[PDB]
Amino acid sequence: EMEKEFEQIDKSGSWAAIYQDIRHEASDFPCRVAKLPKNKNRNRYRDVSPFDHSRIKLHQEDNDYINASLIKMEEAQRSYILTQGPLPNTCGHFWEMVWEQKSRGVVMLNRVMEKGSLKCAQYWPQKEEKEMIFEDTNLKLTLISEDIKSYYTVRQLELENLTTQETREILHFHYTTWPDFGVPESPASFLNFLFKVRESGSLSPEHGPVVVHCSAGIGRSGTFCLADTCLLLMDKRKDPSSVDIKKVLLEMRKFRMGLIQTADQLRFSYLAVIEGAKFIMGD
Ligand SMILES: [Mg+2]
Repeated sequence: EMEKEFEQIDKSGSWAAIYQDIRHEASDFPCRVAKLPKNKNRNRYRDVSPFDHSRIKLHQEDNDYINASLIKMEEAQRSYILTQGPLPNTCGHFWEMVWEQKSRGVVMLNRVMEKGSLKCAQYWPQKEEKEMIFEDTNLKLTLISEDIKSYYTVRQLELENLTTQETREILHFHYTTWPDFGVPESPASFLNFLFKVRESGSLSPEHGPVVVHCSAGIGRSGTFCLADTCLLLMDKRKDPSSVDIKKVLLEMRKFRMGLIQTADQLRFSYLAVIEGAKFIMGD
């Protein structure tokens, strides 16, 4: 069981040590498309790049590049797209990816401004009557409704392909209370948010993969996917304590580098999975 594993690491304060073994053992694959000079302004951070083998391609002839990775968890029957927070010049590419991949939900785990700097472009409309048009990709985005809660906001958006005049409804799930420094003190509001995403149908296989992002698309975003997949595998398996968080995380790191950025985030992920196990074992 991992509940016991948690107490050992915490008793000996050896989280930084666990985290380093994960770093040394993580996969490394080429990211040649990301490092081409023509793509330098499509990357928010120089050291965070999608692997070539799992990167999402835009259906543009000119330049198909977006900093986004497909994470495929075969046993759990879950797929996720992890991406960076859009930049002023990639908002249109972001929504084009959502359209092309048939995603139903976008999960945002950061605020537009944190620590006094901009972490993400404001890529969705703030008022019903002021829609946004992305001229480069021929997409129109309208805010339909907005439900603000204490720890998160859910928005219904309408995405219209101006070329085909088709429209889809997209749900935007915005976790607004992640602290500027460190990790939340309790996983309760995080787990509540995760179960609301689940309940919406956005993670379900009838739809394209959910789009998940924070600023770099690896830290908070990694925590979200790791917790979801681990909890799903506990539902599925004959022996729920056969789920090894560390193994699951290394499998996900084959698809995008750097998932889980700090030892603090690793500890938090254990905590969320352990607490979430209470509700998945029928309570
Ligand atoms: Mg108003």
